[PDB]
Amino acid sequence: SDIQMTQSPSSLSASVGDRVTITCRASQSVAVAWYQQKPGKAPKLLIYSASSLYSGVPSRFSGSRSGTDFTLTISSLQPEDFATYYCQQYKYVPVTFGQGTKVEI
Amino acid sequence: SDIQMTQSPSSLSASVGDRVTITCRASQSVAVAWYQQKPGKAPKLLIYSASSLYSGVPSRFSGSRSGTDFTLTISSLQPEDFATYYCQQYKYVPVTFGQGTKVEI
Amino acid sequence: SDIQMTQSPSSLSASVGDRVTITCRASQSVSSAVAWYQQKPGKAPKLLIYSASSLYSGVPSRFSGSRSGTDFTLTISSLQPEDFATYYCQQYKYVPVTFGQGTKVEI
Amino acid sequence: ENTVSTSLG
Amino acid sequence: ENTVSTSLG
Amino acid sequence: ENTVSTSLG
Amino acid sequence: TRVFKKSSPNGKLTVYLGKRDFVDHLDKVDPVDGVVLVDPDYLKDRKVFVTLTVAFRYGREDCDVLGLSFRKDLFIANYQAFPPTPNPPRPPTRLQERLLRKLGQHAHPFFFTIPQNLPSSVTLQPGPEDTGKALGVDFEIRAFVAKSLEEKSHKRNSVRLVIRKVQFAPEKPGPQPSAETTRHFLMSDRSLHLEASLDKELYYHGEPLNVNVHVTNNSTKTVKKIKVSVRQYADIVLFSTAQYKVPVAQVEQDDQVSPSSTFSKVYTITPFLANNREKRGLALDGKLKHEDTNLASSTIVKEGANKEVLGILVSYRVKVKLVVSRGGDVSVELPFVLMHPKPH
Amino acid sequence: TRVFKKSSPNGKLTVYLGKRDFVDHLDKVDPVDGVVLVDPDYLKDRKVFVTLTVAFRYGREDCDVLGLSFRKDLFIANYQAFPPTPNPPRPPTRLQERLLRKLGQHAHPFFFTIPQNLPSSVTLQPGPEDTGKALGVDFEIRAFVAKSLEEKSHKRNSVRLVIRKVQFAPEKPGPQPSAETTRHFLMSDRSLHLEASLDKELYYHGEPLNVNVHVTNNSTKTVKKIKVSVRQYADIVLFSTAQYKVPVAQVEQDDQVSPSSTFSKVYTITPFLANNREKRGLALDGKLKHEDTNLASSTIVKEGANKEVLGILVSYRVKVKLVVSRGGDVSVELPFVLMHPKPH
Amino acid sequence: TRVFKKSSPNGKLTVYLGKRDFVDHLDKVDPVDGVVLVDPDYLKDRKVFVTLTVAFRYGREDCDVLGLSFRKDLFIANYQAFPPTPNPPRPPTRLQERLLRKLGQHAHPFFFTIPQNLPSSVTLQPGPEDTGKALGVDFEIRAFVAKSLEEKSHKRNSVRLVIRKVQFAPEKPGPQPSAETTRHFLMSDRSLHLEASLDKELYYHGEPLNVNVHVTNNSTKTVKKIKVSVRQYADIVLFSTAQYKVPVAQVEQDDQVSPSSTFSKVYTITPFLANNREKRGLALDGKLKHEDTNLASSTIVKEGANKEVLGILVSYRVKVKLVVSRGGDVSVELPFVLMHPKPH
Amino acid sequence: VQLVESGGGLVQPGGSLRLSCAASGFNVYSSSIHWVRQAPGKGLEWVASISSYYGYTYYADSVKGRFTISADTSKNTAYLQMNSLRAEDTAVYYCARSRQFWYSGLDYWGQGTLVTVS
Amino acid sequence: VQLVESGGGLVQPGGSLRLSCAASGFNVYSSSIHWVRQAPGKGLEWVASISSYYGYTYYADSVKGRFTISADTSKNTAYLQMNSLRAEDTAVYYCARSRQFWYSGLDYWGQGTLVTVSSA
Amino acid sequence: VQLVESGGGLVQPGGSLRLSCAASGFNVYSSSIHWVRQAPGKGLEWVASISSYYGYTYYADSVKGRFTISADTSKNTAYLQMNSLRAEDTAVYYCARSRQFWYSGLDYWGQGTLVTVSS
Repeated sequence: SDIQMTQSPSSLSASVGDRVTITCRASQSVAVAWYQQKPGKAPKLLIYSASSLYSGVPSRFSGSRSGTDFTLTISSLQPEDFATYYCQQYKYVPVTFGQGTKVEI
Repeated sequence: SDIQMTQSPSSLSASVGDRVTITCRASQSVAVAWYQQKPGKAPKLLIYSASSLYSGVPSRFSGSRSGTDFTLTISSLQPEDFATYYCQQYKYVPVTFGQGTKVEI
Repeated sequence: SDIQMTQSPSSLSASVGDRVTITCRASQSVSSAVAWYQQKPGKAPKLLIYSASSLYSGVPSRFSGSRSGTDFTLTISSLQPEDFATYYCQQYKYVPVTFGQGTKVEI
Repeated sequence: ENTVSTSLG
Repeated sequence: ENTVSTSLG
Repeated sequence: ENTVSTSLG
Repeated sequence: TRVFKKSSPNGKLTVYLGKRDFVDHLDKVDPVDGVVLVDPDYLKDRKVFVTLTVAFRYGREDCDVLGLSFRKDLFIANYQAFPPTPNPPRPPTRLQERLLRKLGQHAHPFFFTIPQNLPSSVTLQPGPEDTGKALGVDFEIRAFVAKSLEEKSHKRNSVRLVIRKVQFAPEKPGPQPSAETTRHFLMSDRSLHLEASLDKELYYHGEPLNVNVHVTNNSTKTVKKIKVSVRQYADIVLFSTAQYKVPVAQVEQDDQVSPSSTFSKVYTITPFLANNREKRGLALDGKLKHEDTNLASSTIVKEGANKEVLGILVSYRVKVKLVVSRGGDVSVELPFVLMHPKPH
Repeated sequence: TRVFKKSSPNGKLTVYLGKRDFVDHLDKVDPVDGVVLVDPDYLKDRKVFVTLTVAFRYGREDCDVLGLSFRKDLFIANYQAFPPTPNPPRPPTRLQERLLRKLGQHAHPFFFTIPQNLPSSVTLQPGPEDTGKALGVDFEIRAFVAKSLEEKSHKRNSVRLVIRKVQFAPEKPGPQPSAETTRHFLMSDRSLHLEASLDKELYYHGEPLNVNVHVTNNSTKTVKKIKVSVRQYADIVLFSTAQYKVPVAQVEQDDQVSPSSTFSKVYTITPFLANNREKRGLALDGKLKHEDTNLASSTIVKEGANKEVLGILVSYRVKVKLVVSRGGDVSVELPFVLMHPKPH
Repeated sequence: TRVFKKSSPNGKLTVYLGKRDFVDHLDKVDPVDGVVLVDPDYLKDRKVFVTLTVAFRYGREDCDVLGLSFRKDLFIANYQAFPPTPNPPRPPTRLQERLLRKLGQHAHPFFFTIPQNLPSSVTLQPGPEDTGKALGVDFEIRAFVAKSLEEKSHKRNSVRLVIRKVQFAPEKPGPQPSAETTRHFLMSDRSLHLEASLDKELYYHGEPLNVNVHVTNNSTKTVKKIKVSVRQYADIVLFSTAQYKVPVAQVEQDDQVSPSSTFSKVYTITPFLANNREKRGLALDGKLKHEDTNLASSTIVKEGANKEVLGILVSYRVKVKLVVSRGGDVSVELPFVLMHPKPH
Repeated sequence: VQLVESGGGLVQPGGSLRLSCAASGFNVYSSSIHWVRQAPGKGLEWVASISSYYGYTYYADSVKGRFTISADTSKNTAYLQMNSLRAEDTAVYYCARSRQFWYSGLDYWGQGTLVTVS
Repeated sequence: VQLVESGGGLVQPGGSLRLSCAASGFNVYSSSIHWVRQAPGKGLEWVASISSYYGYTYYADSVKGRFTISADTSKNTAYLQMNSLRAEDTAVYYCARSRQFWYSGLDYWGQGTLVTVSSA
Repeated sequence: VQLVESGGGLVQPGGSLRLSCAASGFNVYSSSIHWVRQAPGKGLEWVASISSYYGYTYYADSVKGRFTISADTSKNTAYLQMNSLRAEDTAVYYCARSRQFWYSGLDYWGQGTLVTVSS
């Protein structure tokens, strides 16, 4: 069946310099990519294969795997890192996206 | 073209316990079976392959081959051994039977 | 293209006992596949030399043939009194086979 | 019965 | 010419 | 090219 | 008793043989013994040689049909009939001595031994385009007169005889066939389980096969139909390990196994040749020349090191398959042997 | 990290592997490291054997009712998993020891080495008359338990795994392709010349090829058509050096080169699989089970020391053909390699 | 005289050969004598190697887009042209020394010897489905520049030359063919006798064959038709002895032989190529590249009964068959040899 | 093991009559079914045979075309469909069994059914 | 490397609209083209995909049969032909790119074009 | 060995004429038959040839389509069927023989038959 990809929390607020993390759990085992979208802009890829950092992405972004749960972590949250983050799988067709997580000040 | 099987005599008589032999001559070389028919009943096989005794029949019955001539021999005539005996070949289709030998009491 | 066999001279005259030669130039190379035929006046030609050097059986030894590149020559050591005739040069490397124009050897 | 994957820790 | 049988002694 | 003959003298 | 006699087309060379079919008891094959008769005045400096050969053959290439004819030897043996070699090994047997008594001193015994690893006689079924004959492995005895083994045969002073190597049903019954496979779904404990088994391990030719199948469909999926088949596996190892598999018998039953219900039934299936005439490549028993023969018996081999046999090995298995609805299928295979009973 | 795990149909024998594709960098091939898990109580003095085999297969044992399932071995290796053999190689790999720590004392490492003279994984495209699978060479890891190497050959107690041997694009660029042929008319000083070249020697899959042709038609004959194509050469040498060449991409232009003039153009041609589905015998990259793989990568070799690889070798060439009136045809062939870039 | 020459496409390596057809005299075949010309500077410490090879081939490197093109070697020989090998064979042939005088120090003699057992040049006729060339055995001479025989260099600096191995009619008359076969009847003493005999052992290409047949039909059965035919037997032996036989000429006469009557007649039959162009797999004489050639000449074999001739052997026989009512036909076969007369 | 014939009686000349030989105790594919008739006084005479394993049916020349033998393998039963009955077709008909593989005589016979034509 | 979307605007319900994603800087056979729409008040969602190398084309179940995506390999361009447009089809449409061989996510995205569906 | 041809005479322009060359002493499959005409004064000129072994017939460009050459094995005879006869077709026609394996010149020639064309 279609993969139900759920990420939490729906929103979180942290001042500049804090450490935040976003989780993502699939319906069944899956090949996970993370994208960051600024408001009014196209999404920009951050991590592919759930661990491999994309070229040009700052090293503060991190990705890890634990069974079916996937986590996106920012070690030191820069003043420009406030955006909406998405969680995607591409193991099976169709490819499903997460519901998003708005990181605010 | 069919094989003609002739057996002699047409009839014979022996009181009891006598030596009775019946010959059967094939027109062409042949795979010979001997059958005994009681009056008013179906025949039952006695010897197949012209020498192999059938299972369950008494050992007094015997058969032998000498070229294209086949012989059925009874060592001792039982009181119930009066019947008509038939000579058959099954080397070629159709199979042909003998004319019978009414062994009287 | 077609091969043109050019034979010279068109005619020659020599008394008995002389030595004559007849040449045959091929427009294109024929790989020594050249034959020479002799025709008496009012008669069928007779093969003399095949492969431009091999003398045909029965032909007298005075007839000679040689190859020099694309040029082929027919030579007679001594013109017998019956050796007057028209001689033709033929190639058979390519189809069609082309003949020479003839060389009338007179007495 | 089929090829799967394992953590290995 | 063909396989045929014969009587052993 | 291809095969061709020569004089050999 | 009787013996088989065949003579050369010129009539000056004749070979006598006791049997046409030689059996192997899984440990010793019947020795091939016989005598060869030749006119003493016909040969003065010539010698009589008898050769036993078993080979892959796609049609005999000594007959009169036009086309391709392959021949790959698998084993070759030679024997010097005349003049005699030292008598050992294998001094003359009772049959050989009786024949020598019968035709005097102008007959000469010849002896052969069939090695254990050699294959049996199997003939593949010809197709519509395989006119004349088809592929198969067969045994041959050739008696010829020549100065040397390498001398070319005249074909008019040589005689060829066809013999067979056959096997019969072992008297010791084997384990009862049985095999079960459980199809499981990752959603929950809704496993679908079926069990299939036979009543014995060895079946005679024409004897029906009774197979019992028990199905426990505990899932929401339903079984559309159940089919039971018997398939023949032929292994050809001439150069590379090829394999031909072909169904020799099938039975179809539209039996619906409702969800959360149990099913049990007994199926009767019998393989025979009347319905498998068109199946090209079907393995058949060894033929002498052209007579009709049944399906090839299973080529059974007793344990051992399993030496590489480069002939045709034929096996039989029963295939039970369930086609569950909306995707998926579960199947069971249980093998059995099939061969003739030992003659009395 | 992650590892691959497969278990026997019985569910008692399990083999662990770290990868599926093993790289061949022309000096070494990645060793097949792994451990196999088995409970000694089920063993009962039985021995566990792991065999690595690369074979020239056609079809498989997937219960597909069809014969001619050929199988030719190319290299066979064996390893006694239990009981342990002498130590060498002495140090178990980091993955091996990590797996042994994770699973306990019931797992046993097994080690393999792939010799340099072995081919890569190549699959030939099936035709309409083929089903299930087609010809191709592939690698296999098989784990089974038996007293000897041929004691328990039944499939219900063994686990078989499919692996791949792959090659990637060398980082050192090669010479720039170029080829010139002059069509001399052996009647006058008239001649025809043409030059073809490529911008690079190595191209990735899907990357377009830029070929430029320079024609100086100093002749009365007129060039009527220009053909540019890419061909794939598949050497299938197993016992006889058979070859199969097939055009994988073509581009045509009605470029009439006027007599006594000059011509220059650049052609772009890209080989892909969408237009080559029907071409039976086309070489494809080795598949795992059935998934789509691209066009076969060219099999590069070391600088010399050719050792007559017995598998399938695939190479690519670009052919430029000029169609001219009344004969005098001329063509040019220049080869190139096709590889995947090395992963980061 | 004349001498053949051929050069590499780069025009730097040239090989000279005095003949193209080498005749086999059944005790020794003509040695391959020639020289190879190459500038000593272009080599740059490279070595010039010349190899003689005869191989089964199904299509050469004809640039044909058709895929399959098999190749199986039968014999391989090598020779190091430059630098020179040790002295033997010490004396160069007169052709070799004359060529060296004509060309200078840049030419180097190379010598080859063809073993006795090698086959002749035979070409199988291509079928309608086959394009270009077809199966056949042919000889080849290749000259190339490399550091060693096994080096994979730029193979465009090589020259390939096709030569032929041929045989001619032996200069002696063989035994006159003749064969008799009497059809005996079991039902009585009646017997049908058939005789057939030729007039010569050897026939030239295009020469008619006269067959004398005498029939003594001393039986009630009536002969309905008499058929006289000539068949060609091709023995293709590369891995297994495969034989292909195809009729090349036939003549049919409705000559009914009445019961209790004698019949005698002479039939004239001539085998040629015009009527049988369509017969796929027909053995033809070895072609150089594509030129038309006649039916394959018979291959006489060494009188020492040598074996393992790994090639194609072609022979001819005349079959006379009598069509008898109610079946029971009788046939007679007469073998003859077809050759070319020895050139003058 | 038993064999039972059925379908006796009298049929006018030119008529027809079908006889059913119901077999029990043996398989129809491992055995061959043969029909033998015995005219009153005259000895035995083989008329027809069937081989279910190979699918072959054989008939005597005196009954070729008129008589047809068939077997239903579902219930192990053979039938002999006789057509164009003539006066010389009257006889006691026995259905007999023999081993399909390597025939060794007609070991099993039926009790026989009398057929009359007049 | 760039991707440009064109063909926005408003379409009445039941209408149709085709958008062209003009690709540049990469080959159409070495990469795959995907269309991802983002409805206002809703995250991303995959719509359709095309693989020019294998000649394959995939659609989400909500656009199956309704939408069609094709690529013009000559000029490195892809099009998405929408038919039977409904009120739920309004979104900002991005045409994305992934590596054809062993895709590692949608690395390159277009600037995005707005598609609106209403009864206007 | 002999070669006799017959069928001469005069034919009006545009007509047709068939000439038969009867061959004796040699087989038709081991030899090739050629027709060579010689115009009065002008030298020899090849016309047509037939090879019964390969079943191939060749014609000169001046007679292509117009002339047809054929032979039958039974009588060991060849024919030249000439159609659309023109004024330049007049010549003395010789039928010549050549060896099939292999061509070594036209060794045997016919007696020579005369063909005339005029109005």
